[PDB]
Amino acid sequence: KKYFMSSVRRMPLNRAKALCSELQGTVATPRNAEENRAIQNVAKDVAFLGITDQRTENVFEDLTGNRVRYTNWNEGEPNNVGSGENCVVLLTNGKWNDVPCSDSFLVVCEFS
Amino acid sequence: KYFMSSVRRMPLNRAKALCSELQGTVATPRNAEENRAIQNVAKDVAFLGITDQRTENVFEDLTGNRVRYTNWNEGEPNNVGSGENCVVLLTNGKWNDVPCSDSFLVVCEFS
Ligand SMILES: CC(=O)N[C@@H]1[C@@H](O)[C@H](O)[C@@H](CO)O[C@@H]1O
Ligand SMILES: CC(=O)N[C@@H]1[C@@H](O)[C@H](O)[C@@H](CO)O[C@@H]1O
Ligand SMILES: [Ca+2]
Ligand SMILES: [Ca+2]
Ligand SMILES: [Ca+2]
Ligand SMILES: [Ca+2]
Ligand SMILES: [Cl-]
Repeated sequence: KKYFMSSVRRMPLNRAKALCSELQGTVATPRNAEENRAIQNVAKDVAFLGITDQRTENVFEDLTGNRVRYTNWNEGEPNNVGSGENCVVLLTNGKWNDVPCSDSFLVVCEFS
Repeated sequence: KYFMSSVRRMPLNRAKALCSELQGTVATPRNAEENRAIQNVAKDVAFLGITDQRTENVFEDLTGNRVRYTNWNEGEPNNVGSGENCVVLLTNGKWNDVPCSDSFLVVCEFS
């Protein structure tokens, strides 16, 4: 099964990736509602998920370049505000928001 | 308990920070079964969450709890050099006390 653990500090996506990879895990990517809720259970605040549309705008992929199927976007999202929001966070209500990859948030790592 | 190993080596202070970052602690085997599980996740010598820093030759976990199960390599713990207050699990599963300032892999433990 997948196990999810939340970080204590906030950091941008690249650091988030490095943290999870240090323990041979990856940034959490919910594949269904059950997993999305499991990630919610561990994230005490807005947290990064391992999904981006960095390759092609509005085409969301997990960190291994695999296009995602399940999505749980907050109403009005993804909106790619300003100079661009190509990373994704899980809001405190479980819904998703696209945000700048350079912004800092807690990170939830996934292991199995 | 879930056990995860780091890929890079680092001293105990940094090992503790890493496990603590994800709300876990440096792995402390409480029996032979956990010892084997940790050995298997670690691909090389790795730190355990046990030290005798507070009191020499009194080994306890990172929360002050004295350890009951031990699996010391023959001749250990020996506190050689200028002192060895940290502990590593060798590639054969036995333990060796080493300087806390030295760098090894780290196996983190989560509940
Ligand atoms: C940096 C950041 O979190 N910006 C968010 C944006 O992503 C979101 O789409 C918008 C509408 O809810 O609110 C904020 O502007
Ligand atoms: C720094 C280090 O790993 N020293 C070890 C010491 O801990 C161990 O007791 C001894 C056993 O032969 O070998 C080495 O000297
Ligand atoms: Ca985008
Ligand atoms: Ca947005
Ligand atoms: Ca000692
Ligand atoms: Ca020794
Ligand atoms: Cl020491």
